[PDB]
Amino acid sequence: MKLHELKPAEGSRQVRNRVGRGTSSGNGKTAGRGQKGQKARSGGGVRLGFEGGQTPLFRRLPKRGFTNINRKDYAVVNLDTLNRFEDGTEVTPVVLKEAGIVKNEKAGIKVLADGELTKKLTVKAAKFSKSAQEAIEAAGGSIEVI
Amino acid sequence: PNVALFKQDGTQNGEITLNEEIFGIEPNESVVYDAIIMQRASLRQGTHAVKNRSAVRGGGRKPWRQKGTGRARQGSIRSPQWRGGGVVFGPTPRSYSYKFPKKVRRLAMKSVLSDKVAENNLVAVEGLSFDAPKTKEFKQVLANLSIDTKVLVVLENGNDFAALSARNLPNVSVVTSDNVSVLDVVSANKVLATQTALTQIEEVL
Amino acid sequence: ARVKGGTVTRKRRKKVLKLAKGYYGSKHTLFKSAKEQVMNSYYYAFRDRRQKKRDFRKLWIARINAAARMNGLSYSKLMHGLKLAEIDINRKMLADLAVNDAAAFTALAEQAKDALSK
Amino acid sequence: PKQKTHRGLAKRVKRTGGGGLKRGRAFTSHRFHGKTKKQRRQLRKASMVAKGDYKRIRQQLARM
RNA sequence: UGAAAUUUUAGUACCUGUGAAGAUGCAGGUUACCCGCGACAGGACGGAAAGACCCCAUGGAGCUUUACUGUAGUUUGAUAU
RNA sequence: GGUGUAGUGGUAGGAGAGCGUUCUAAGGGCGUUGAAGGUCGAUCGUGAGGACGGCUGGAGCGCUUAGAAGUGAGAAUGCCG
RNA sequence: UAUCCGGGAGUCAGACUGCGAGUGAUAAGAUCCGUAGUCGAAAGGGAAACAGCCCAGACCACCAGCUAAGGUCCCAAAAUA
RNA sequence: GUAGCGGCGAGCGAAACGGGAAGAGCCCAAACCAACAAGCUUGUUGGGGUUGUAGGACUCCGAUAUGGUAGUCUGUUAGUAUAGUUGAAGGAUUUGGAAAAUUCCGCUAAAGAGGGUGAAAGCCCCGUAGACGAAAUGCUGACAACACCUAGGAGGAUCCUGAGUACGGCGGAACACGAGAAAUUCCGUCGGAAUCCGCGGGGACCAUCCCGCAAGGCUAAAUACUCCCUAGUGACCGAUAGUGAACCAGUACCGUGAGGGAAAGGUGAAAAGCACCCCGGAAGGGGAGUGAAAUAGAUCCUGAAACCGUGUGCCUACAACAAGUCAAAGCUCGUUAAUGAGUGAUGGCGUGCCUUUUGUAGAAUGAACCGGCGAGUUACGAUUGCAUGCGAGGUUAAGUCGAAGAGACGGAGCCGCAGCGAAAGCGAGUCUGAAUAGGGCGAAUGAGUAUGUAGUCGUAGACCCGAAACCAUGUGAUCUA
Ligand SMILES: [K+]
Ligand SMILES: [K+]
Ligand SMILES: [K+]
Ligand SMILES: [K+]
Ligand SMILES: [K+]
Ligand SMILES: [K+]
Ligand SMILES: [K+]
Ligand SMILES: [K+]
Ligand SMILES: [K+]
Ligand SMILES: [K+]
Ligand SMILES: [K+]
Ligand SMILES: [K+]
Ligand SMILES: [K+]
Ligand SMILES: [K+]
Ligand SMILES: [K+]
Ligand SMILES: [K+]
Ligand SMILES: [K+]
Ligand SMILES: [K+]
Ligand SMILES: [K+]
Ligand SMILES: [K+]
Ligand SMILES: [K+]
Ligand SMILES: [K+]
Ligand SMILES: [K+]
Ligand SMILES: [K+]
Ligand SMILES: [K+]
Ligand SMILES: [K+]
Ligand SMILES: [K+]
Ligand SMILES: [K+]
Ligand SMILES: [K+]
Ligand SMILES: [K+]
Ligand SMILES: [Mg+2]
Ligand SMILES: [Mg+2]
Ligand SMILES: [Mg+2]
Ligand SMILES: [Mg+2]
Ligand SMILES: [Mg+2]
Ligand SMILES: [Mg+2]
Ligand SMILES: [Mg+2]
Ligand SMILES: [Mg+2]
Ligand SMILES: [Mg+2]
Ligand SMILES: [Mg+2]
Ligand SMILES: [Mg+2]
Ligand SMILES: [Mg+2]
Ligand SMILES: [Mg+2]
Ligand SMILES: [Mg+2]
Ligand SMILES: [Mg+2]
Ligand SMILES: [Mg+2]
Ligand SMILES: [Mg+2]
Ligand SMILES: [Mg+2]
Ligand SMILES: [Mg+2]
Ligand SMILES: [Mg+2]
Ligand SMILES: [Mg+2]
Ligand SMILES: [Mg+2]
Ligand SMILES: [Mg+2]
Ligand SMILES: [Mg+2]
Ligand SMILES: [Mg+2]
Ligand SMILES: [Mg+2]
Ligand SMILES: [Mg+2]
Ligand SMILES: [Mg+2]
Ligand SMILES: [Mg+2]
Ligand SMILES: [Mg+2]
Ligand SMILES: [Mg+2]
Ligand SMILES: [Mg+2]
Ligand SMILES: [Mg+2]
Ligand SMILES: [Mg+2]
Ligand SMILES: [Mg+2]
Ligand SMILES: [Mg+2]
Ligand SMILES: [Mg+2]
Ligand SMILES: [Mg+2]
Ligand SMILES: [Mg+2]
Ligand SMILES: [Mg+2]
Ligand SMILES: [Mg+2]
Ligand SMILES: [Mg+2]
Ligand SMILES: [Mg+2]
Ligand SMILES: [Mg+2]
Ligand SMILES: [Mg+2]
Ligand SMILES: [Mg+2]
Ligand SMILES: [Mg+2]
Ligand SMILES: [Mg+2]
Ligand SMILES: [Mg+2]
Ligand SMILES: [Mg+2]
Repeated sequence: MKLHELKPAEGSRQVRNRVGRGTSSGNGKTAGRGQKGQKARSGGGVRLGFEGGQTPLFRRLPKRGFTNINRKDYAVVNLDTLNRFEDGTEVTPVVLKEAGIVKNEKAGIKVLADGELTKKLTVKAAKFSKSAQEAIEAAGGSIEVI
Repeated sequence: PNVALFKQDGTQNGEITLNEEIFGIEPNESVVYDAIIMQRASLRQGTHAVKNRSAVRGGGRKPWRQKGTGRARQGSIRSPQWRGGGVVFGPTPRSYSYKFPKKVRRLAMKSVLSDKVAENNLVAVEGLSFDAPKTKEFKQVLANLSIDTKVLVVLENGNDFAALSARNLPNVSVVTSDNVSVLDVVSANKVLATQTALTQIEEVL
Repeated sequence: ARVKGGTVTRKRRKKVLKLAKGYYGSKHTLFKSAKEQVMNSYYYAFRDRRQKKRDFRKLWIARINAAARMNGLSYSKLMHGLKLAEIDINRKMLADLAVNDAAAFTALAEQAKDALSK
Repeated sequence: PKQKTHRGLAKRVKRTGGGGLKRGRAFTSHRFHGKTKKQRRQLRKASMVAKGDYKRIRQQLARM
């Protein structure tokens, strides 16, 4: 390109709308705020979720549940993703991380049976769904609980 | 692609091949535009400020009582409507620099270089050597190569004499092969690069 | 990037004042009064470009009425007769004939009277 | 600064797979003698935040 | 010798009527040559003061008490010296 | 680009597209043979607005594309003169 | 045209007119609803003047024509039909 | 913005792990030994020792080295700060008062940054690139010297290892944690341990296990800030702006005092600042001069509008006027040459602008006029649209190098690709349920992500102006009691 012939991509940049700059612009005088009231004031408006004094929805509804301190979440992997490897490959958490399939393993890799497996693989993971284990074994592979 | 190689004296050697990944792609106009805008913004210093009513000197007391005087009610002699009062909003020191995805940055650089090559504004010289820095000699070199417009001279690292002899010419902008920017390439109408510099560029990208 | 007032303000206000040339005193001297008057001038001008057509049709009708009476006919009877006689000469031209070409106007009136008789 | 989460709502609702909000039911605390067994049975079941209420509160849960 | 309040621009009539319901300015009619000077104060809902009366604001302040919640002081006990 | 049909009052307000101001970059220009600015003119565009001449003035300023905003005043018993 | 999904609102003082009711005294330019219109946010013609009534919805130009409500002796266009 | 805290409201809000900047570790008390003085211990000095895979004393051995410093107004040396030296290259022609401008030829460049010079200068000047320079006084870095730290192994019989301390009750406070189930830390009051088979912590508490060793001290760097000094920068201001202050500004002025707090820049290239003459008492003018220009004459560049005045082309003394608009004779004049311009007898129509209202010509509000200034902004987040890059992937943050740039590295981390459940947990399902039933939420039925931009929102004063008031320092009994 040439510095004297620059052209942005169509629709990439827009013009800021400036309020209170004459009537014909459509945002003169009141600047789109309307006429009087609380919302027409500088810094006006009520806090989010406020309802003018009616009991807000969150106040109406009850608190529920708790968070388990020892909660364990697993990075999930499916047979479709496993199909990305070749027969006889040794699928490992390190292998998945290097492949970028599982950037964060959380508490460990758990393999699920969402897709259809088609390669014989020796999969090592923290946990396997029973269906996932059946699919891996039925495809001629094996599963080891790391 | 292939670009004619010239010797410093001006005579042409055999052509040399440039990596198609770098000098052979279809340039991306919008990406180039984004890079130019972003770099120009990053050049901004943005040291500018104004004094709001709280920063202006004095202005604590109420100028006169709320009611009775028949005058408009005022709260401080430094209110924005007052002559010498504070400034409503206005500039504040800030930075205008942002960053693009690395892939977009790389694509923009390749696009400008490929654009130069396609337009045949890329002149590759086998080498630029000067026993001592002499602007007259480098100007003669440009004449031999038949370059008379804005030219970006890209030199391999360490070619201090070449860089010195070239820098003072108004139409010449000197950069090292390691430190080249989309803005530099686009500003220059032609790009004069030595073969070592081109090799280093291809290595970098 | 400070943008001081500049000269756009003076340019705009001078345009208004030039529009107001000829007004009475302050109405041509002062911008606020001038602008107020120029706005009313616009309102009146737009209204009068419509009233102008009404006024001239009214003037033509009055003149045609006078001429028709001199020819022994009321305006209403004359126009009814002309419509019956298929004459489409409009009121502007009819008034022109009445004032200038009384002979031609009399011919038109005679045709109208003939049509009415039939 | 970082926008804050409304802690009361965080305790009371759950984000669902489809982006909606799962909520408990009101009138499930006491005074059950005043409610028919059908009412208790059908209030035992969770529900979803209505469209109007969700549009009012979504920004308070952006990063729940 | 030389101010001031006020002041949207004013070539600034009367009656009846109309109108945000009390018109110099609108309608109909009537009266009235142009410019002043000295006087009067009926009108310009005249000037002056973002009405103090009245109501409102989830306003302020001072005061009161067997309003609420506190607390300085006074007093009683335990404990240490 | 043409034809046809239909449509084009508007406050709060939503959408769209533009005018003009200062500055930055690049390109291309103009200036003691007179820039900006001021004033006058019967000029041009659908609008904001744009030129062109005369006079005044005496040194800086347009235009194209893109960019950033202390970017547009007639009212605040606004402030200053 | 309706739905649905999403971005952005403003509105929560209404007025009168006709019709159907309440309250009132079968008073109010009263009050409160239902219903339609208009004003609000609508210029133009008529009703003397006259937001809400009658006719009728201004993108512009014309010194062209035909009509609506309402009118045709003069003010004042049109029948002393 | 998670775990949490919270009239479980408004809101407040971590830490550890991970990635980086920077890195450095050391001394006593005690036991024990020697000396000394008193009055066998008990105090001064010295030695000795410094810890958790327990260390030390003490007893045996063997070593009298090896390394080091966060020391020194100790010298030597180098650099550097505080003055400076040097530093290339142009003449003509045109216009002009004047050349840097125009035109023709040149020349320099490790210097084409910048400023000045009679207008705009690479080559006229100051400079810049580059080279060089310090008597004296600082500062830094080295080198030396001095100074000061620096021992290995084996045994435990005994001895030491911080007391009104830790800890507890009560009352407060700090920990994001508001007494709460409440750890941990700290203050006041009272009570009050153990001591290596010992003691503390791992969020009440106990047990087990693990980790550590309080009640003694010191310790550079990474970090925060800039009254000042030097050199620079700016899509920062350009005289109502920018500091309140471009100028004799915290001045004038105001106040008893604390305190409040202005206005005010521009002749010309050069004063060449108008010799002399005339009117006038002067002021001020008219000539005459200086100057390119004096309508640049010091109230001095430009010189707007309000406001005031002189001259006059047209009109006006029977007229009821929101001042105009439409129609228009007459008169005057001749343009951006346009079916022109000024004025205007007379005729038609016609109650300003704004705000606020159901409704305002309104006898409701605001504006005396003119000029200037004067109101939705930025930062960080959220969300949607549009755009671009990549795409079941997308992407870096801090930080290092770099011109205050781009860029490179940096994959920690974040979003997405799996959901369901309060949770254990299961998983294209899951929850409820006795249920292979039904139903809820999901999948079948796939697009995300980084950035730009715009709309809106949240935290911030959040579009601008405006209270009566509240609180915390101060100044006031020169009036008055
Ligand atoms: K709005
Ligand atoms: K709930
Ligand atoms: K309940
Ligand atoms: K009124
Ligand atoms: K009077
Ligand atoms: K009081
Ligand atoms: K001009
Ligand atoms: K602004
Ligand atoms: K004003
Ligand atoms: K909608
Ligand atoms: K009704
Ligand atoms: K956070
Ligand atoms: K609350
Ligand atoms: K020692
Ligand atoms: K120069
Ligand atoms: K020295
Ligand atoms: K606690
Ligand atoms: K611990
Ligand atoms: K530990
Ligand atoms: K001058
Ligand atoms: K005159
Ligand atoms: K008239
Ligand atoms: K009043
Ligand atoms: K976006
Ligand atoms: K089921
Ligand atoms: K199911
Ligand atoms: K995308
Ligand atoms: K603000
Ligand atoms: K805002
Ligand atoms: K006294
Ligand atoms: Mg923008
Ligand atoms: Mg609007
Ligand atoms: Mg306005
Ligand atoms: Mg308002
Ligand atoms: Mg209201
Ligand atoms: Mg509102
Ligand atoms: Mg209530
Ligand atoms: Mg203040
Ligand atoms: Mg006043
Ligand atoms: Mg200021
Ligand atoms: Mg202005
Ligand atoms: Mg008509
Ligand atoms: Mg229960
Ligand atoms: Mg019931
Ligand atoms: Mg009436
Ligand atoms: Mg009356
Ligand atoms: Mg009138
Ligand atoms: Mg009046
Ligand atoms: Mg009064
Ligand atoms: Mg009041
Ligand atoms: Mg229409
Ligand atoms: Mg300018
Ligand atoms: Mg502004
Ligand atoms: Mg009523
Ligand atoms: Mg309204
Ligand atoms: Mg109407
Ligand atoms: Mg109205
Ligand atoms: Mg007809
Ligand atoms: Mg008639
Ligand atoms: Mg008759
Ligand atoms: Mg251990
Ligand atoms: Mg020199
Ligand atoms: Mg030259
Ligand atoms: Mg606390
Ligand atoms: Mg403890
Ligand atoms: Mg205690
Ligand atoms: Mg524990
Ligand atoms: Mg430190
Ligand atoms: Mg000035
Ligand atoms: Mg100032
Ligand atoms: Mg000042
Ligand atoms: Mg002059
Ligand atoms: Mg002057
Ligand atoms: Mg008469
Ligand atoms: Mg007369
Ligand atoms: Mg009212
Ligand atoms: Mg007033
Ligand atoms: Mg003003
Ligand atoms: Mg005192
Ligand atoms: Mg005294």
